[PDB]
Amino acid sequence: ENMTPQDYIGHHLNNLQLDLRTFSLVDPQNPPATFWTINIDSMFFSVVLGLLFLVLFRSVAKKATSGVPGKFQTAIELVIGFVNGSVKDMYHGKSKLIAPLALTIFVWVFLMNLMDLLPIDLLPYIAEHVLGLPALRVVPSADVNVTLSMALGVFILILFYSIKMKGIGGFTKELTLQPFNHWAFIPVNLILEGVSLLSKPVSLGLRLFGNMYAGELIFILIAGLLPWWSQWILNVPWAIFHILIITLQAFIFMVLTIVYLSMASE
Amino acid sequence: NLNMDLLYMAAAVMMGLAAIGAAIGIGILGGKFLEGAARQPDLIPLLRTQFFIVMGLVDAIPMIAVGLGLYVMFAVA
Amino acid sequence: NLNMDLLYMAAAVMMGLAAIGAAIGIGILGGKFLEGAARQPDLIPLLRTQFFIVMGLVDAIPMIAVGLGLYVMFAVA
Amino acid sequence: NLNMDLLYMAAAVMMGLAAIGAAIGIGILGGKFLEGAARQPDLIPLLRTQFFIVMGLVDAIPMIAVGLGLYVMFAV
Amino acid sequence: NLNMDLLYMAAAVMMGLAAIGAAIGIGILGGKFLEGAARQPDLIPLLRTQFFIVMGLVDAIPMIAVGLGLYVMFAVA
Amino acid sequence: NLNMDLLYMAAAVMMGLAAIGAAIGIGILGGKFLEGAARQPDLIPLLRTQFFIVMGLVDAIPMIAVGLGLYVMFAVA
Amino acid sequence: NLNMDLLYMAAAVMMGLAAIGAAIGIGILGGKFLEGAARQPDLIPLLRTQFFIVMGLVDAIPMIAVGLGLYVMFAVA
Amino acid sequence: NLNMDLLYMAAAVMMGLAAIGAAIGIGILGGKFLEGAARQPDLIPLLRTQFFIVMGLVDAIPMIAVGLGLYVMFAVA
Amino acid sequence: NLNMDLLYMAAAVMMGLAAIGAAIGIGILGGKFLEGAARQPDLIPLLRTQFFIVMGLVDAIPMIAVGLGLYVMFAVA
Amino acid sequence: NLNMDLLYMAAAVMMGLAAIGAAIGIGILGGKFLEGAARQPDLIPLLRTQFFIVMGLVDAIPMIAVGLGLYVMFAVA
Amino acid sequence: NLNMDLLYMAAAVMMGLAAIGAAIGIGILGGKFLEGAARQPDLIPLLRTQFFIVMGLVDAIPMIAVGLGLYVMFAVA
Amino acid sequence: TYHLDVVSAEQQMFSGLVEKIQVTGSEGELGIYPGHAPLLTAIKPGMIRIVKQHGHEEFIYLSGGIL
Amino acid sequence: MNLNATILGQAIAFVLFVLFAMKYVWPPLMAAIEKRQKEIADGLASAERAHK
Amino acid sequence: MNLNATILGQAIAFVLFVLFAMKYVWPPLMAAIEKRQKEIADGLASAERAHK
Repeated sequence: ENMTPQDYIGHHLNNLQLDLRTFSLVDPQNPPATFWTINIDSMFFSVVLGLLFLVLFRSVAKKATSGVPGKFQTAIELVIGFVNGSVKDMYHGKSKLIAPLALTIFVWVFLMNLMDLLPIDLLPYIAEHVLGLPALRVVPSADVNVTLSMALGVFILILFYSIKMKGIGGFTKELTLQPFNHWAFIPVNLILEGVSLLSKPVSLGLRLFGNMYAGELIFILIAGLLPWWSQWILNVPWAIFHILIITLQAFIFMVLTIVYLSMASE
Repeated sequence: NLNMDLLYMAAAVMMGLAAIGAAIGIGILGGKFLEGAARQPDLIPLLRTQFFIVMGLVDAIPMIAVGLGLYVMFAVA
Repeated sequence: NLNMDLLYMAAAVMMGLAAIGAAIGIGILGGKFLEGAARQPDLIPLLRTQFFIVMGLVDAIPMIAVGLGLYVMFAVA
Repeated sequence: NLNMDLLYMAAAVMMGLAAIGAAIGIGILGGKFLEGAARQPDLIPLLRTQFFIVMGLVDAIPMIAVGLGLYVMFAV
Repeated sequence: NLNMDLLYMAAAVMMGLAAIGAAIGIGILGGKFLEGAARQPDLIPLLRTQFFIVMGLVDAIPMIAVGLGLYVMFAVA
Repeated sequence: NLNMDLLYMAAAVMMGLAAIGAAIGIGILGGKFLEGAARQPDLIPLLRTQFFIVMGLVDAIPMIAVGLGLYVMFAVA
Repeated sequence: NLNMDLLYMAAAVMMGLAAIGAAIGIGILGGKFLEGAARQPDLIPLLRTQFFIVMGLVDAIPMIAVGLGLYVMFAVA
Repeated sequence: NLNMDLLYMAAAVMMGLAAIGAAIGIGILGGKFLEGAARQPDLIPLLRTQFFIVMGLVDAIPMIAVGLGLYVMFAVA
Repeated sequence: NLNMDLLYMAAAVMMGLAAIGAAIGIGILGGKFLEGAARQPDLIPLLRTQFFIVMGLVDAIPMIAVGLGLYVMFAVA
Repeated sequence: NLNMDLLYMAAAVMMGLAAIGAAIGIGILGGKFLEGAARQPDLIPLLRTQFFIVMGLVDAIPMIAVGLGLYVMFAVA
Repeated sequence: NLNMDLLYMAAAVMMGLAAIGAAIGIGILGGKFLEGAARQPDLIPLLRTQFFIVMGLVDAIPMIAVGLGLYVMFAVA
Repeated sequence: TYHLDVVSAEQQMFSGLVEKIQVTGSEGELGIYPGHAPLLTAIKPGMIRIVKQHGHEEFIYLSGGIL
Repeated sequence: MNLNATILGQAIAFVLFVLFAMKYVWPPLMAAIEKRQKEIADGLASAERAHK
Repeated sequence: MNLNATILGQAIAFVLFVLFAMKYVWPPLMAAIEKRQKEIADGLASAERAHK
């Protein structure tokens, strides 16, 4: 096998795009130019983990009992209580949407990030040697597309609530009078509030993206640049430390979404 | 050509400075958080709430910078 | 040609400096907000109002800096 | 030619250092302001008057620098 | 043409460092003034003047560099 | 070829700035942690819990810079 | 001709460093003076006397620097 | 030549910034450690255990920067 | 030749950095001195004696750097 | 020739940085030492022991940053 | 042309950085010493003994730098 | 306005509502307006300025105490 | 890296998981807890009148 | 390189990490679930007792 490590590390950074116009796999060596080339594996493990989440939760939502609950029920109601506390802390409106949105964000991002704890070569080995697929990397959160997708959902939600609760009048007021309060400054204020608004979802998405992209990239390097008898001593401590990052980057996405919406309405 | 010479240095500047900023800011804020906790436990959850509220704003510009660094270092070069 | 590689480097320096400034300034501010909160939590909402007020003042310049960084990096390319 | 790229560089240096200065200065000032306002929550408006007054002096040279940076990046 | 370019840099560095020194130097100073204000609202008229009297000294040199920076930026071209 | 030395220079700057940021942030946070421990010696493990939580935030960017610097230093070269 | 060009940057850096040094030092000193003034108004003139006494020591090395900067900007222009 | 020359500049900057980081961080941390000790000295062994816990976390990244500086000097020659 | 200018730059850096350091160290020291003075207005001569004692230890190295900068500008250059 | 006349610059930068890192790191640490001592002056020999315990950790990295500067000056250059 | 100028530059950076470090470290230590003095006006002798003790450690490596900068400019060049 | 009590171990020295006071705290002079955040300090011997509601100033001599 | 129409497709994948949760997961799970909490509260009310 | 050796290197670290999790991460979660089940058992025993 002609694996120069610097090219082994090259393969691993390659997604499996589906060229919609030809409805065909985009080969790694030449990348076609277009906006119409779905990343199949990243969306694939996105929807699979989301389905697993909603299935496992329906497996209790339809069977839960207000008695002494089963060991499996206990965990989901624990997560429910944690999330509900988080929401009831920072938010007081009536809207039904917030709490399930937060639950989905938390669990879904937690599982996506958790993907990265799987040994790096396992599924890429299987998927090409068994199924002949030319490229595979199996962490959904590690691509700008998924993270900016979620963040630009949250962005539209922010705009929606900020209208629904204080209308175009108050919204144009806030977009002009803060910070300096004098009508003369409004030409400047329009820009600064603009950036301070647009930045929030961008900042969210890019935080999650960067953290997980670097988490993945470390594992790639460690496995591709060291001998068998040494990879463990650096891969283990990295993964131990990475548990905390895979947790926090889901928790903070949840909390910041809650905060941005609760601040937009209230 | 020279682009893949200079742009790596550009990315390195961007990311090193972003790291300085984010690490120092979070250090200061978390330090005040901890000295708040020890002064009065039973507030740890409330102060942790407010700590995350504030931390969300600290990371904004550093995270934009890190994102653009990755973009240039991988998308363009 | 030779122009672009320096235009990227200049965006890098500009945005890295903007990042350090915004991050450390907002951290310094949030530290005092938190230590004020820990001594008397019931005032939390009033303090948070004052904090979200002043945070825009601190945020004023850095966002201009990053806006022009993006302008240089993409609109002028 | 070798010319314009260096002008963008000078403008970027000016405006980055302006960002550092203005952000850190107003951070310090606003921190002391918040602690003062937590101390005397009745006099918040008067302390806000003082805060804005001295903040005007903070941002002076940074605003001059930002003006010159926009000038150099556009007017030349 | 040759001679113009590098002087716009020298103009920058002078105003760049002058901006940081002035802004932070006055930020530190104004901070203690506000601490004094909150301890003695009855002395604001007094401390306001002592602030200015000291404020003039700190930003003396920045004012100089800003002047000469403008000079080189326009007069020396 | 002139292509390579720039890479090690860039990796060096990245990891130097990252080391500064992470070390100083963790020092600040840990110092406040130790004063808290001095005030509440029987709570030490809970404060350690919060300390590790916040340090996971602090080390966010510096570890990004470490990886990318290492990638440039070996995966590009 | 570069002698006619670099020597503007030389004075630039001299004056910039001098400006930062003087501004920061006098800011710190004036802040410690002001916070005493707020607390001990009956001492104001004595403290201000001591303040000028000490500030005379701050500007000395910065004034050496600014004089040589101007010398280079005009005498050996 | 130059291919074998700049390497020393890079390794120097790397280990110098690593040294600054480690020194400043451990200094702040040890200063707070001594403050805690001096307030209640009987606790010194426990606080020393906590200090030696935190110190490795401070030293984590600076030491990898140092290792890579050593590598660049000797192994990359 | 060209070389006659660079020594101006070496002196400029070697002297501006000493200006920074001397001004800031003396600023910190004088600030703590003025604090002690505001507390103990009956002791100011003793405190001020000791202040000069340690201020002489502070500003020593700056003077070495300043002398070398003067030598390089006027004697060598 | 550059192949050695520029190795001095590398050795300069390295131990120049290492000097400020080691200086301030002990400066901060030494500060809290004198502060504790003056509160409980009879306790100095115990605290003075702890000061040396950690002082060795502060200078660990700076010392090797000095050695490698000299080694560059005399073993390679 | 590429020999002599650069040695002055290497010495310049060595000594500028050493000056920053020595100045600010001794300034911090002296400030703490002076507040100790203001609190225990009887123990100035003991506190100053310890101040000189530790200051001996602070200024070691900065002088290791200064002497070598001199060696460069006067022995080598 | 807020309510103020100046009390000794032996007798009550003052009571009633006040607009503000100025006190020479141990760590420096000080002034308490309504809503002031909770604070505790010793005070040096000397006069304490009161301005009773409707602006009626008066000085009470305190030999020291705790505020 | 590269922006892709995947960003659009993930918006489709996202919203549905919100609605299916909102309707078929969250309220049914809130009831499960709150009914037990109500039972324990009325337990305390019985305990009150028991001695009263 | 041989891709074989890389996967052989990965497996070792993976198993070591799994054991670390098994003896430092899973136990406290089972303990928290135990504690919540315990608390609910106590609460509902206390409720039926109060009715009686």
